[PDB]
Amino acid sequence: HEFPKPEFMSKSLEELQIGTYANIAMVRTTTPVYVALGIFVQHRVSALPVVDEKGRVVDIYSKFDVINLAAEKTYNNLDVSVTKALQHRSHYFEGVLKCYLHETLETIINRLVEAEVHRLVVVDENDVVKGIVSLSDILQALV
Amino acid sequence: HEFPKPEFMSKSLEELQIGTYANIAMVRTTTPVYVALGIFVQHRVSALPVVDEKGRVVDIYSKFDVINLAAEKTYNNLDVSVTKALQHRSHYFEGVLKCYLHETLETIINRLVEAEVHRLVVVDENDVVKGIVSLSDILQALV
Ligand SMILES: Nc1ncnc2c1ncn2[C@@H]1O[C@H](COP(=O)(O)O)[C@@H](O)[C@H]1O
Ligand SMILES: Nc1ncnc2c1ncn2[C@@H]1O[C@H](COP(=O)(O)O)[C@@H](O)[C@H]1O
Repeated sequence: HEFPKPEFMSKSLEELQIGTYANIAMVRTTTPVYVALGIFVQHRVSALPVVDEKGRVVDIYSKFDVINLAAEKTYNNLDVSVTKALQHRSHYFEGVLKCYLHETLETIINRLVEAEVHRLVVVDENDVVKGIVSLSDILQALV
Repeated sequence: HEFPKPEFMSKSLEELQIGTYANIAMVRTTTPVYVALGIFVQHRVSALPVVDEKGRVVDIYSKFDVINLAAEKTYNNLDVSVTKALQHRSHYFEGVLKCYLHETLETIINRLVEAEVHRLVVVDENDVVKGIVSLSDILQALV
């Protein structure tokens, strides 16, 4: 009773039916942090894909990013774009932002662990949002 | 419209009424990972204080810790204690595990950001659990 079972690890996200693929809440690179703050508190989601003018995912903005902004010693207000979080980290260029439905659970779990991130955005061939896979999604499938 | 407002940052957790102080789900240092996995999926909480034989908090076990276990290349099963997560990180010795009600939001936010952790356990003078403060708790108060 290996954990995880090898047969699970070799299956794809699509095969295991892992992730959320409807009603995804997301923002734009030009969205102010106040908009994200309001979504997090009132809509109750943990992270928001951030898309460019073409609809392509370039970041994911999380509750922790807001707290990190709050801790900055320099003066900020909430009118700053969510892209200021990119000064702290680049999920995009580290290859720990996106995934595809055909990737295996082994690949997804290793990518999450590589950068200690808690979700990935599932995208299409144009880097447009199809869904989100979070640690909760993976745990549900493991049981 | 500084973010966060300085008057918020100077107030304590108790003053701002931030955190969960009832119905805290928690485990022991001798608890197997399978028990934690079942709590995470069925009880739907994000992290679990881990307490020793005296009831004192010595770690906090999170969904990410399970995923980190899953990614280990060595052979594991779920009968291993939750304390195996301590091979990867020590929240305790880094001083990023616990907090007190009288600490300021500035102190709490800086401690969360220091180690990039998403919650702290609120404890008493004996390191026994009183509650949990997570990023969601802090955001609710910021709005
Ligand atoms: N931006 C989002 N929009 C919709 N669902 C989301 C979003 N972020 C996470 N989820 C889903 O919310 C559930 C809980 O995720 P987690 O908050 O990370 O515990 C999972 O099924 C995620 O796939
Ligand atoms: N082990 C736990 N038992 C009870 N409440 C918890 C626990 N962990 C987190 N919470 C609370 O669950 C809510 C959502 O936290 P978060 O999952 O981190 O978004 C917050 O009000 C936390 O204080």
